[PDB]
Amino acid sequence: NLQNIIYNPVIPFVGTIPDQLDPGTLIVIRGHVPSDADRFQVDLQNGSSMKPRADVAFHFNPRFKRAGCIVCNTLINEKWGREEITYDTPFKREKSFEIVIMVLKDKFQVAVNGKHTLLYGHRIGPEKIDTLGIYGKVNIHSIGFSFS
Ligand SMILES: OC[C@H]1O[C@@H](O[C@H]2[C@H](O)[C@@H](O)[C@H](O)O[C@@H]2CO)[C@H](O)[C@@H](O)[C@H]1O
Repeated sequence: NLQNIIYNPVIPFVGTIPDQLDPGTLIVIRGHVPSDADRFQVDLQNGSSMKPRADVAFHFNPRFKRAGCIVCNTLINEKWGREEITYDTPFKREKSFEIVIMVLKDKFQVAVNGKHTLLYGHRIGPEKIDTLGIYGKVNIHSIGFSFS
């Protein structure tokens, strides 16, 4: 029902993904936003190079300034594509969360706490994702996977 569970990873976290992100796969991330968070991001990456920065197939970036939002994008050759902004964000400072990223054939479907949050169409074949990055101001209790 969940495997390869990592507990209380230090952030910034970079970790190799166990198996392939095929349709049906779930990535489950449970955590808590620190009272002073400005933003954090979950990146599904092709590799872990820092300079040059590895490509990010799916950058999921809750931001907490202003009214707060979530920005989703794809980084290729150190350049960002078209941003998809979601203004209805379930993330709050000092509040805990469960993020479920479901890999569908055509898109990612993201729900927080069991409620649908956003969709993001595949720009890179998800089969090429091999690394999970979590950066910014966030406390992660656990990361887990349920493949296929
Ligand atoms: O697109 C993801 C990418 O955004 C960068 O910041 C953008 C910002 O999202 C945009 O709304 C503002 O108007 O311009 C900035 C120019 O890049 C981030 O710096 C980056 O971390 C990613 O989150």
